[PDB]
Amino acid sequence: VAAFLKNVWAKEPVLVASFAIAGLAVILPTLSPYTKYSLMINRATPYNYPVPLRDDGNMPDVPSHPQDPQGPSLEWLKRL
Amino acid sequence: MMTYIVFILSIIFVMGFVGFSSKPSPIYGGLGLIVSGGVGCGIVLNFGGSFLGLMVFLIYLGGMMVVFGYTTAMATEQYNKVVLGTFITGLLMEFLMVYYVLKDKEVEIVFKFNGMGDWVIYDTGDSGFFSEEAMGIAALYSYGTWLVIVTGWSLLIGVVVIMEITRGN
Amino acid sequence: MFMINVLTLIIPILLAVAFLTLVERKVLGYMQFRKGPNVVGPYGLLQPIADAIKLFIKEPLRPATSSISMFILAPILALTLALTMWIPLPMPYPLINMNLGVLFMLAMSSLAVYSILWSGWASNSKYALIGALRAVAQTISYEVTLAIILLSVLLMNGSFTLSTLIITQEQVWLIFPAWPLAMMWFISTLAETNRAPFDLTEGESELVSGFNVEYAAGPFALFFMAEYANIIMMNIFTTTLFLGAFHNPYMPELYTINFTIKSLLLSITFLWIRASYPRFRYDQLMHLLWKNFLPLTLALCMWHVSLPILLSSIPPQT
Amino acid sequence: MSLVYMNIMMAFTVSLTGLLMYRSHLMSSLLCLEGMMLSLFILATLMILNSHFTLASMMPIILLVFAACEAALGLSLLVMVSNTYGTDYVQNLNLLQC
Amino acid sequence: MNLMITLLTNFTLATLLVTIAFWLPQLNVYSEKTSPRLPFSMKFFLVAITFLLFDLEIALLLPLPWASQTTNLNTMLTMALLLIFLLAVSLAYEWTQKGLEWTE
Amino acid sequence: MNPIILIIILMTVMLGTIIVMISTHWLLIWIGFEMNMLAIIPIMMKKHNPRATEASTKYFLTQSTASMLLMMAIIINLMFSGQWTVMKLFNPMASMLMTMALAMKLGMAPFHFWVPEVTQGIPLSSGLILLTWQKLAPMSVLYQILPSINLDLILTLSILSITIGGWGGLNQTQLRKIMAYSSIAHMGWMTAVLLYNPTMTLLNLIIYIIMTSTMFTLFMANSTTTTLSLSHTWNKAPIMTILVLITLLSMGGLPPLSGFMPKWMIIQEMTKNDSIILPTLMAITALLNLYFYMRLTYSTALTMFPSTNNMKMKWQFPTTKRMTLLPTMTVLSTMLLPLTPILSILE
Amino acid sequence: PGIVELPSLEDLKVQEVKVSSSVLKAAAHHYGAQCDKPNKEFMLCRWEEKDPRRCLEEGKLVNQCALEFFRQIKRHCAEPFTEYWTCIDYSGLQLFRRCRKEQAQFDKCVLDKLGWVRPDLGELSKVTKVKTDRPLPENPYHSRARPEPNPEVEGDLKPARHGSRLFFWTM
Amino acid sequence: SMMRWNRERRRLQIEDFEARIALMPLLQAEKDRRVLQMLRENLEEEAT
Ligand SMILES: CCCCCCCCCCCCCCCCCC(=O)OC[C@H](COP(=O)([O-])OC[C@H](O)COP(=O)([O-])OC[C@H](COC(=O)CCCCCCCCCCCCCCCCC)OC(=O)CCCCCCCCCCCCCCCCC)OC(=O)CCCCCCCCCCCCCCCCC
Ligand SMILES: CCCCCCCCCCCCCCCCCC(=O)OC[C@H](COP(=O)([O-])OCC[N+](C)(C)C)OC(=O)CCCCCCCCCCCCCCCCC
Ligand SMILES: CCCCCCCCCCCCCCCCCC(=O)OC[C@H](COP(=O)(O)OCCN)OC(=O)CCCCCCCCCCCCCCCCC
Ligand SMILES: CCCCCCCCCCCCCCCCCC(=O)OC[C@H](COP(=O)(O)OCCN)OC(=O)CCCCCCCCCCCCCCCCC
Ligand SMILES: CCCCCCCCCCCCCCCCCC(=O)OC[C@H](COP(=O)(O)OCCN)OC(=O)CCCCCCCCCCCCCCCCC
Ligand SMILES: CCCCCCCCCCCCCCCCCC(=O)OC[C@H](COP(=O)(O)OCCN)OC(=O)CCCCCCCCCCCCCCCCC
Repeated sequence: VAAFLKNVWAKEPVLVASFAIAGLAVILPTLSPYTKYSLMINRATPYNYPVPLRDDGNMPDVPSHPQDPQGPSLEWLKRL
Repeated sequence: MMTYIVFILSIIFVMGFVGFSSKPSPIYGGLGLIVSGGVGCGIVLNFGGSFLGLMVFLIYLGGMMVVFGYTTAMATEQYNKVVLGTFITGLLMEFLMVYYVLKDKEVEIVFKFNGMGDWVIYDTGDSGFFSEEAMGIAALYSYGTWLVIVTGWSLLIGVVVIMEITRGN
Repeated sequence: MFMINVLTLIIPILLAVAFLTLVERKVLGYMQFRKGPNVVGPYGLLQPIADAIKLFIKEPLRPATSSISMFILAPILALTLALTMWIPLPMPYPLINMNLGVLFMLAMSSLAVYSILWSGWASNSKYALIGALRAVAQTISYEVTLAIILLSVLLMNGSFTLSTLIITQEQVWLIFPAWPLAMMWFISTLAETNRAPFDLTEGESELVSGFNVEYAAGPFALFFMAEYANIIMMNIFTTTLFLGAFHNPYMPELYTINFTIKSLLLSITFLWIRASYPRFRYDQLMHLLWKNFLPLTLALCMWHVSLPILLSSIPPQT
Repeated sequence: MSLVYMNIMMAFTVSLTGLLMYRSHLMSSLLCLEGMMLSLFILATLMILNSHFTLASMMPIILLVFAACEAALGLSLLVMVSNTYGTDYVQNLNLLQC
Repeated sequence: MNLMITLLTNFTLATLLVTIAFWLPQLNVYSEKTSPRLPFSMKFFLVAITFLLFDLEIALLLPLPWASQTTNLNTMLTMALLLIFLLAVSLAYEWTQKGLEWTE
Repeated sequence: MNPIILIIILMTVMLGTIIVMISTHWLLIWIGFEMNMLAIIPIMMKKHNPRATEASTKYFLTQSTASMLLMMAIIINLMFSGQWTVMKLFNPMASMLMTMALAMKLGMAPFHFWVPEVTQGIPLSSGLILLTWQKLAPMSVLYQILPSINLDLILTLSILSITIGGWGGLNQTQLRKIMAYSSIAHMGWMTAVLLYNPTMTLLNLIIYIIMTSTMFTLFMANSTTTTLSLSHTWNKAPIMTILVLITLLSMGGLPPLSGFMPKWMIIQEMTKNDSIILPTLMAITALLNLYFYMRLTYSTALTMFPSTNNMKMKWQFPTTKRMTLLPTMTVLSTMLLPLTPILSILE
Repeated sequence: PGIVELPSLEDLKVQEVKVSSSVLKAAAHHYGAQCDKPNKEFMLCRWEEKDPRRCLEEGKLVNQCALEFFRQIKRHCAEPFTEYWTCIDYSGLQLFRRCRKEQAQFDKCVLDKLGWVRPDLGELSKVTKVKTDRPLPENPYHSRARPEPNPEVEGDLKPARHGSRLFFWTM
Repeated sequence: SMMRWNRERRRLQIEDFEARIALMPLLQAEKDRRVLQMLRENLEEEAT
């Protein structure tokens, strides 16, 4: 496999760079630790309006004000 | 007049279709379909289909009608009554329809049609920081998975099919 | 007030196209160890004027045309597309600020092959039509890599907006993350405008450019100035696309000076490529597209899709 | 209904009756077929933009792609017919009467 | 609107240049001069059809800079790499079955 | 053709048919018809002679026109219903255009004018695919849109198809044109019972596909494309004359054979809905189909036409053709009438 | 059909916030920090009633609390705010990132003279809960009574009485 | 460099979108009174 690789790198290096770049593009996002943060940043970008909830009496995780402690936070995004 | 801009572009669209569909030659028919594709693109652009109108220019006129003119140039020779007669026939039918639906604000050929400018039927709200048309097209990759699979398979098969039937063996 | 802005776009385009002929003949002169024009004006500065006045009073050549209408419409379409490619160019402000300026320029450049095709139809020679079909196949071949390189670069931009591409390159030139895209872009735009070493119509490897052939052709100055408008425009577009300059929003002239100097250097790089290499054979630049550029362009397209996802560097839409 | 839909449907029927009445050239037939596709594209696009039906914004693109691949198939058929008979005339395609 | 004004101005300047370049050299009265199918190639048509089909594949690829903004990123990345891979597979079948030959 | 490419292209034909059969969205129906035509075009051009290029061009023009009328019917449906579910159509104009488009795809009269030309222009295997497999997807769409199908339109198409497919085959000596006019008459029989009971439509389609597959497989195994070439079969393989005899007697609708089953069930379900004149005229018109079937049996099995001398060399060689499922299809096309209440599995 | 019921022009009279969009965008983070409760009462009423005619009093309370917000800016920090929205107002895209020192001066003066804290990155997009006194809309779509469904199938599945009953087939 | 700067551009986009969100109740109130104003005007002129 080492003779074939050097032979195709001597004869057709454009195709070797092509298959190498394509293979890295395939197998690399499953190995990267920052692929999680792409999903996290896209789901944290507020396109719509945060339509509020009627306070029934039992919603301890939902804040009453945006500056309240409870709720989803983006400190991981400010820091990274 | 200016509130009727999509209507006037649609009249130019029908006039161009009567132009090439009366079939003078595939060269001039190609030219008429190019001018028709441009004005129908303008019709799409005046509703807010900016990406879809640029898809008309880039894909329809940009690739496909270029391939039609290319293949015409390989199959016709460079150097009537029926074409001009059918042209003025379609032009008179179209202008009589225009005259009816303008003087009456109503016509019925197959369906009932309003005669006012088509500005009336629009929405009165915004879409925020996106285009709804752009986001719906962008969802081809997250929602249109099966659609992408069958479209890519049909295009790969189409490449295979064209290489089969033009091979001659 | 807006028509003033349209005219101060489009008339300096024609003046820059006029003096690009002087810059070409001079820079190709000094690279060929000679001088360019220096007799007609002081340092040759009256050569474009004299040459344009000469071309506008010269007789329509000998022959007649197969189709009068396309013989008229091909220079009209060529000049109209060559002038409309400039209106979304952010320098630092585009004339027509549109959300889809990139896709507009890609579509209007895809429309430019109809001038070549209709001038091939309008000539009477069946050999000039073959040369036009070779040129059309060349240009539509390199439009593929134009589209895919442009898409791969815009994956770091976030949108099709050309003015956003100044904001994208505020920390670094975009040639640093995408130099293989940049060099295949530059050579593909070179092959777009029928520019040497890809000029097969104006050179040999051509069945009809062969001395005492037929083929009534259009007035040469119009297609020529459309072509040089396209050359300056594609170099300004490469400058915006890969070498985007510093923009102070209170001093737009700094960006205008900077992109102008870079666009002049890149157009002189076109001049310096055409005076350095022999021509491709036709199947050799078909080889260069279909077997060399397009595999790397698809591989780097996969790379630039998957790379902002794996690096958490997806650009914003707005 | 709206006034522009009349013109786009009438454009479809004009390119239909052009496609249903051949003169000589198969290329003009294919031009009428793709004019039918163009009118269908515009009509679907005006409906989908008018309705603000977001997901069907990808529908006219799929229409355009499939029917342009169909057009490529038809041009290859015309090319094989032209390499058989020298022209693209539909009166040369009459071997199957017997 | 300003786009339509600009398109009309570019079309008008182009038509004015074409009309001048045809009618201005007709001012000088010249000596009236009195003396005195194309071959098909399959490869020319095939490079145009290969262009058309890869251009449709590009038309599928053009909404990618908007498609990266989605919340379904794993599906999006899969289908993006799948469209570019099918374009590459179309190119490989065009390669290996002698389709890119003598216009390589 | 490369056998790999042949298998992939036949899988793409089948894939387009399956996409029409399973999908709930009109765009995917249209996509399935596009994929089906795009993949079946090389099967018609398998031998690369001008009759196959002419047949593929005529097939392309008809199926392309029908696909565009189908998309216009879909677009009028999106106007007048705002949605895309493959179910009834919410406008009689969309219903008329879609019934016309499917009538063009099936080659029912008066859109029948491509079927004998295209079937004559192509080989027997591709003609088999065209006359059996390509009938599946438009009958599935007609099966799904039947709450909106106009009755007078579909019965006009049906009786006109039966009559023109009866009179068309009486003048023919080419086997592929006989099978094509047989196709037109049987598609009339299928669509006549559609709005009354579509289970009997599926029964007619299944029995028709079995019998037509039997006849095309016998014509492939004997390598006979004309009547007079089929006439030499008694001196070459006499069992084949027996099989084409019983299969042509089946397709004519004679009891006790299984080709009587569909038309008897169609008459059975049309008299329930107080239609007497129409199944009687359909049954009397099918006697023309039986007439040219009996013409072929006279030329093949019941008499011995003169052969030539070179048949003696072909006596010394067996058939090395893969006569795939030919005994199974011959048994199912003839001896299935005692199993007539098996039709409930299609309910 | 029926007559649409509209409020009078007296019921649409309110003291508007007649400022420009750069004045609002410059003040938007402190406006979202301070004018939270009438705004979220209004947006809850607006997504629940699905009718702008049932939301006019909450719209007037929004339009009143916004005026109290800008009056409270105008009494203490009119000049840093004016410099800051002028700098926001120069930009054609109205960038926050071109204006960080004027934002710093405005936030400094606002935190000192009014005690207001600018929201962090992530807070004004939180989903909050609203305590209301108005009732929940029981039929906001004004849907009429749904049709009664077809009966379900029930019972054990017996064999067919004398089989298929197809003309003579005794099974 | 593009990693650091596109992450900064995403944080700036979130700041812009939060400014929009904080302004949406006021704009929705003005839009509701706007459309009810115009419909009441059309209703009165339809009555006359
Ligand atoms: C402890 C555990 C084990 C206990 C075991 C207990 C049993 C021990 C014996 C085991 C063997 C049992 C065999 C079957 C039972 C008998 C069935 C029967 O006769 O039904 C009478 C059936 C009705 O008469 P039935 O008096 O109401 O019922 C008496 C029993 O209670 C009939 O009972 P059913 O009421 O339940 O009958 C049900 C129903 C009763 O039927 C009905 O409801 C009426 C509908 C019948 C079909 C009508 C079709 C009309 C159009 C087609 C015309 C075909 C023409 C004849 C054939 C032409 C040449 C192929 O039958 C059917 O639906 C089946 C369809 C007919 C097939 C009959 C069985 C054949 C098996 C052997 C086949 C060999 C080839 C024979 C020829 C092929 C055609 C039959 O009559 C006919 O179907 C007429 C034809 C005669 C049937 C075949 C006779 C069976 C033995 C044949 C041996 C000789 C073969 C010669 C060489 C090959 C031919 C060249
Ligand atoms: C924007 C400003 C300008 C940008 C730069 C451009 C300025 C310089 C211009 C110079 C003059 C060029 C004139 C035209 C020349 C045309 C001919 C030519 O060059 O043909 C191209 C040649 C063609 O090949 P060839 O013809 O020379 O070689 C023979 C080819 N075969 C074997 C097929 C017969 O090369 C290419 O196609 C290269 C294209 C760009 C390569 C990008 C490389 C990326 C590398 C990534 C890493 C690789 C390592 C391995 C993987 C590692 C993974 C971690
Ligand atoms: C897995 C990730 C996804 C992979 C798919 C995506 C690919 C993206 C790139 C697109 C390429 C499109 C075109 C591909 C055509 C391949 C066939 C080919 O070119 O074969 C011919 C070639 C010899 O060239 P020839 O025909 O002679 O050319 C004329 C000049 N001599 O033959 C050769 O040169 C040999 C070609 C095969 C061997 C190449 C090996 C490259 C290895 C690189 C490192 C590993 C990368 C990971 C992928 C696995 C590779 C085995
Ligand atoms: C955005 C910037 C664009 C810039 C575009 C222009 C670039 C070049 C600038 C000009 C450079 C210098 C030009 C000098 C030309 C020659 C002048 C001259 O004196 O020519 C001599 C000639 C005959 O003179 P004669 O009387 O015979 O003298 C005998 C003396 N005993 O006398 C004559 O022929 C008569 C006088 C002719 C003068 C011509 C001058 C140049 C005109 C060019 C046209 C454009 C002008 C600028 C427009 C844009 C800016 C406002
Ligand atoms: C042989 C014949 C003669 C040949 C020479 C002349 C014709 C060829 C050259 C002209 C080509 C014209 C192309 C014009 C449309 C380009 C697409 C477009 O409009 O993009 C700009 C922009 C999209 O950006 P976006 O920001 O999303 O939209 C604005 C909303 N904020 O969208 C907008 O700004 C929308 C503006 C309103 C809609 C403009 C419609 C223009 C008029 C109709 C088409 C005219 C051309 C017809 C003929 C074409 C060629 C045959
Ligand atoms: C509601 C309905 C849902 C769907 C239900 C199922 C519908 C089934 C429809 C069947 C349609 C079959 C069409 C024909 C097969 C397609 C593939 C093909 O062409 O195979 C033939 C093959 C090709 O070989 P080739 O070499 O190219 O041919 C020239 C001769 N040397 O080889 C040959 O030419 C060799 C000769 C023999 C070929 C015999 C093939 C018979 C296949 C059909 C069997 C019967 C159908 C299944 C049972 C009934 C189902 C309803």
